[PDB]
Amino acid sequence: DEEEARELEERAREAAKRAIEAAKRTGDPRVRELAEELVKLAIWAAVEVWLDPSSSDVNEALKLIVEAIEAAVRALEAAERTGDPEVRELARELVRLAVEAAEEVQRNPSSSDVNEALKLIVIAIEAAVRALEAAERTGDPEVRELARELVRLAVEAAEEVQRNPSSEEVNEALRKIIKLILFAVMVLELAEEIGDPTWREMARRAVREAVELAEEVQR
Amino acid sequence: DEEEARELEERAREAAKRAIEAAKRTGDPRVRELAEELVKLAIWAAVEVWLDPSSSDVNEALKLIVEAIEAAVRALEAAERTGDPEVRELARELVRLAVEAAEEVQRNPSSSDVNEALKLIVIAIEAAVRALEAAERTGDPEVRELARELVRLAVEAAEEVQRNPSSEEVNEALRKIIKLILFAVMVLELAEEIGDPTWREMARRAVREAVELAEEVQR
Amino acid sequence: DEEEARELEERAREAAKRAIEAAKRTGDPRVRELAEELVKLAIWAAVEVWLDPSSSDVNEALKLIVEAIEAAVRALEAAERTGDPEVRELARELVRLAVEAAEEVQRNPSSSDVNEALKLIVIAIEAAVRALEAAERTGDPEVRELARELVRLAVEAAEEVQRNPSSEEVNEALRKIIKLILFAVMVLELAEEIGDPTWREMARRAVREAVELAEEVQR
Amino acid sequence: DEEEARELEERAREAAKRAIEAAKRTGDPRVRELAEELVKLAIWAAVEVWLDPSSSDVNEALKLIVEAIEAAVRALEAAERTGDPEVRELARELVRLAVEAAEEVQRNPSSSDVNEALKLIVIAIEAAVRALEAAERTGDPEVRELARELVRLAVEAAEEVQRNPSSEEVNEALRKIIKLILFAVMVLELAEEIGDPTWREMARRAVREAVELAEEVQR
Amino acid sequence: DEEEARELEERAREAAKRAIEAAKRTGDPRVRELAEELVKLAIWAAVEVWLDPSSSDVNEALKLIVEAIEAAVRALEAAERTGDPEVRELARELVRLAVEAAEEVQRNPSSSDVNEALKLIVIAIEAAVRALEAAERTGDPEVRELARELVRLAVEAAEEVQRNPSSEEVNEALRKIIKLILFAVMVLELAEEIGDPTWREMARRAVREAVELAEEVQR
Amino acid sequence: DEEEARELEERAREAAKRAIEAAKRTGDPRVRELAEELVKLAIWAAVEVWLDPSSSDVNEALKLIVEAIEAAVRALEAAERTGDPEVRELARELVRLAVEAAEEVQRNPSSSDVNEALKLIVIAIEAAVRALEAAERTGDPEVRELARELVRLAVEAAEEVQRNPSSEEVNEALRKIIKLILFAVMVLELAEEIGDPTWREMARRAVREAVELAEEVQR
Repeated sequence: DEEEARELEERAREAAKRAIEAAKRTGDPRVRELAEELVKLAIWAAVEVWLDPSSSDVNEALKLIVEAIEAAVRALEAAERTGDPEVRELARELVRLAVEAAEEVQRNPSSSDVNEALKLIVIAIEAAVRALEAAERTGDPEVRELARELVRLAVEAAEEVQRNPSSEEVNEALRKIIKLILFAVMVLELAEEIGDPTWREMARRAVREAVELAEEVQR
Repeated sequence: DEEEARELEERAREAAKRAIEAAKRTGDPRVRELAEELVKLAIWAAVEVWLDPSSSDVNEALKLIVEAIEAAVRALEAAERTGDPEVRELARELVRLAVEAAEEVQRNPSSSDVNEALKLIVIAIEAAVRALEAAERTGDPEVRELARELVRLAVEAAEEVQRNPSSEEVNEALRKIIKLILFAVMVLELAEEIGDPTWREMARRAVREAVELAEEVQR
Repeated sequence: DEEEARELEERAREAAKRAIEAAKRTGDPRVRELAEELVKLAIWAAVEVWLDPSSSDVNEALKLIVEAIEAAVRALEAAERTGDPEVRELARELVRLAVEAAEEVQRNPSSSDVNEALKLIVIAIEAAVRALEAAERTGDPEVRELARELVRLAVEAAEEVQRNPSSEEVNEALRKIIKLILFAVMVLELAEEIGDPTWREMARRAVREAVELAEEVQR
Repeated sequence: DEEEARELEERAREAAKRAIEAAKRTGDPRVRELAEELVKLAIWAAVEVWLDPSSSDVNEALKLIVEAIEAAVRALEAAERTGDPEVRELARELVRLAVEAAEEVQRNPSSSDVNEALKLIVIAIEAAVRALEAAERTGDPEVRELARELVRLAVEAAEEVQRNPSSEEVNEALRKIIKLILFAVMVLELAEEIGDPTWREMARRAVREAVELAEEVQR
Repeated sequence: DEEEARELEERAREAAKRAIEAAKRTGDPRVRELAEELVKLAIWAAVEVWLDPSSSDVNEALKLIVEAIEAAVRALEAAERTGDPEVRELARELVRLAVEAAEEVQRNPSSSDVNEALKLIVIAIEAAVRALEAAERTGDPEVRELARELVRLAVEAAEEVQRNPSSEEVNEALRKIIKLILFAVMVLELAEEIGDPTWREMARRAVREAVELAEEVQR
Repeated sequence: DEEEARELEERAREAAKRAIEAAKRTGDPRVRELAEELVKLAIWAAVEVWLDPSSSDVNEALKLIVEAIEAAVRALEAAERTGDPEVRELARELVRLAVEAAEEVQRNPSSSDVNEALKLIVIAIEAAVRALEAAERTGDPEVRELARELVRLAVEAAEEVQRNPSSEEVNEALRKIIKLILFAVMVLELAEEIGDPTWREMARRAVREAVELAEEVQR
């Protein structure tokens, strides 16, 4: 499968290049260390993919990893694009969660629960970046505070799923949280597409239910 | 199956957008609440489809659901397009039946009888909307009263199938009812295509048999 | 198999439309009742095909049925096209046999013998219509009386196969009859293609053998 | 397999048409009776193919039969094209052997030995017609007498294989005879392609061996 | 597999035609007898292929045989093209070995060892013809004497493999001989492509090792 | 699989031709002997591939071998292209390791460990040539000394894997070494693509860790 191999490889290279560009752009020591901790596992992906072609477990690990990296760099980029301190530190810790999970993957390529944990975290990151993009496109204060709210939700849920791979019940609660966050961001996108704030209020109801849930999920 | 995944997803998005457009158009609190109760399960479809790609039961549930939604929005739309109070409230309760069944689906993705119940209700809704379109195209009073008649039949049959998923005998009677309704609407379409009222009288005979049946099916 | 589904559906619709056109054209109460008894099972085919897609027994029943209908409408059409009373009543009872068999099918979708009986009757009808078309193209008196003769044979054979699905021996005799009729109509077509009456005399010998056989097949 | 069905059917029709054309052309009562005995089984092929589509044994019988017919009509045609009495009666009895074998096939569609017997006879007929065509193209007296010789061989071998389907030893001897005849006609074609009579003498040696063999094969 | 059948058949015909052309060209009684002994088995290939299509053992025998024939005619052709007596008689006995092996094949179509023996001999013949072509293209005396040398090797190895199909040890020694000959001719072709005699000396070393081996392989 | 066969064959021929060109270009007795020891196994690959087509183990051995050869000739070429004595002797012994492993392969086509050893050595060679190309493109002194460093690493690792095919622990340590070398060369390429020396310092850290590891791997 040299075609898929080279495809994944170029994806990894593109991820790393975009990460390094963003890091140079920000001129921030923290973002710098983050981008380095990211490009490292990107290049390690490339190496592992190379040495042993046509091996399915390894290939599966590699594709999911490079996907996570694309997500995280999108997140870092849009974060600095917004420029708001609160959301900036939020997304920074978010991408940190991403790279920590990916590191746990690179240490263990056949532990199912950590694979699924990275999956969930990738989804949460895509959710947060969708929300931030929507907020930027509308440029609406209430939309912005709601985006901060659900990004808080996303980072807290990802933190919790990162802490313990175990605990069925906590796992299901976190899965439901992620579902609610995705729901909120989708309905926000739709409300933006029609330009109606009433469904934005519906979304506010949805995320209010979500955060009330997450509160008890903390314990 | 990312191709089918994205296809279903865009279908769900298009359904929700058309629903919201119709709701804004009508400016009716009732239709508003209906469209909201609809777009909710549409977006929930999108989320569930996303989180777990390539899982067949979930995919099967999602496609059938978005089909039901397309049907219901067509129904709501053509209903307000006609403007007649009787048929308007009729189609409104019809789409309510649709969304209640779909909700029961979203609560349970592997109960066969409720899957088949939604199937039947979708069919009945397609039947009713076909009848209303035919009536609109001909613009004939007798055609209109017959359309009201078989729409009454459709809503009553759907109500009954919604009430109990069980009871083989009631199930078969309702299935036969739906078959007769489809038969009537097809033969009406044909009579419209040739412009002959004699086969409209044949259709009247058919639906008369159908409603006489449904009467005893009530008990 | 939505492609084959829609194909069969449009075939059924086209059959019904052509039937209704022919019935309007003839202005004959008998042909009218026949066309109605036909369009009914055509539309019932459409309904049954719809409700349960991708179910093989039902699909098999539907395709064979719509084929029978195409055959019968061709037969009714060419019959009134010829205008001769004898052959007209003949073909009328022929299409009646067709629709009676099709009705027996719609009542029972998994009885093999009646499936095969409809098959044979469809074949006989195609044979008769081929013979009538050939006679019309040549416009030859002897050809016309021979066509009447073998159409008599066809209607009698179809009547007998309709009477009893059972009785191996009568079944084989009727099958041989149908084979001989097809043979006669083919060799007549060929003789027409070359314009030689000598092979028409050979065909006369063939059908003479056929009718002598059918005589004892009556008992 | 409607495509292959219609293909075989048109092949049968074309065979019969060419046969009838040739028969009309010759104006010979004998050739007339032959062409009739041929077109009969051609049309019977068409019928049997029709009634029971997608049945492999029947299909296999039909294709082989129509192939035999194409061969025999080619043989009858080229025979009358040459005009020499000896070879004319020879090829006439040849095609008679062909149609007798084909009749035995139409009576029994699953007797292997008669299938193989028709196969061998078809091959022998193709051989004889190849030889006659080659002789016609060269227009050489010695070539013509050699063609008469190996056609005698072919008709005698076909007669013998027609007599008894059994007798392994006689079967193998006849198979070897057919092989030698094919060999002779091929090497004659080649010698014709280069225009060298020396290899014609080699072919004469080959057929001399062949006929010496056939002599003892008679007993 | 009528496509592959006709392909093999035309290949056989082309082989025979080229052989006969070469034989006519040389005007040599010996080459004449050789070409005849060749065209015979070519045409016999065609016959056997014909009578029993889609039979794998026979097909396998036929393709390998026609390949051997193509090789041998190439060899005879290039031999007379060179015009040197020594190599001429050499290649003549070479093609004689080829046709003797092919005859043994036509007598026995399922003896594995003789199949492999023909395989090896075909390879050796391709080797010799490659060497002769290379020598002709360079037109170098030392290249010519080396070509004579390795052609001697090839004919001796082929003679030995023809003598006994058995004897694992002699078989492996002959296989190694053929490998060394192929190696020498390839490295000679390469040296010719770059125009460097140093690798020609390397090739001389290779073939010297080869012939020293073959010496003891004689006993 | 004649297509893949001819593909591999032409690959082998192209490898040998490029090798001989490079050897002629350098005019160095050592490089000359190396290129000869290389072209020998290239041509032996071609022979073995030829004699036994469609045999998977042999085919697998052949493709991997010709890949190794392409790598080694690239290495020899770029080495003489750089012109630095240290790296020149380094790459020379490198390609010597390559050809020794390939020879061990040609002696044994089904020993797994030596297959994997050649695999690793091929990877290391591709790594070294990537590093040398990168250094040439940047033309940076520090880059050049780092390239010399990791090439030392590569040659030492390849030497060790060549020594013993056994010893799981030494095998895993060498595999990790190769991974680190690939990592370093990739991150160097990236740093070159962006023109930033900071990630070059990161690469220096990586290779420093690598060489500290290799030190203890020596014992």
